[PDB]
Amino acid sequence: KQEEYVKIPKDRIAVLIGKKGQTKKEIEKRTKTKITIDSETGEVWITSTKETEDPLAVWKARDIVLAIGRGFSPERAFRLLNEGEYLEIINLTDIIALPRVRGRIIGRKGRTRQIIEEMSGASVSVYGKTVAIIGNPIQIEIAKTAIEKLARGSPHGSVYRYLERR
Repeated sequence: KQEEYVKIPKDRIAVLIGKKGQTKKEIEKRTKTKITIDSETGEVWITSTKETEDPLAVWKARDIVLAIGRGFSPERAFRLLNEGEYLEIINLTDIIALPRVRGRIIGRKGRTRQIIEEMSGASVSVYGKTVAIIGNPIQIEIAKTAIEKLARGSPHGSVYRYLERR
C-alpha cells in the first residue's frame, strides 16, 4: 500500500484525463497504478495496486502527473518512465518581470528552448510561474544552468558557448 497526493492546475486536468479518460488510463497501464482525479480542485491521488512493481512506479506516475500539470504533453511526460530520468520543477521567481523571463528562456519562436533541449538532452516546459525539466541528473543540471543564465540576462552567445562546452 502507497499513496501520493498532488495538485495540478484546473487548466491541465482535461489533458491529464484526455479523450474519454484515454490518457489517465494510459498512465495507469504503463505504471500499474490507480490515478484518482478531482475535476473541481485539480487534486490527484496516485495509488499502488497489487500489480505495482515497486515504490518507484508510484513516484514515476506522480511525476508524470506533475509534468503534465506543469505544461508537458502526456507523450513528453512519459519520458519519465525511463530509468535514470527525473523531473525538476523550478519556480521562475527564484532564478531571477515574469513574461520577460519566459521570453528569455523560450526565445524568438521558441528557438532558444529548442537549443537548450538539443544541447542538454533534457526536455523543458515553460508554463506559468515555472520551468520544468525532464532528464537524467546531468542533463537536468546543464539545462537548469543555461536557463538560470538566460533568466539573469546572460547574452545568447555566452549561453550557447556554455552549452557547446557541456
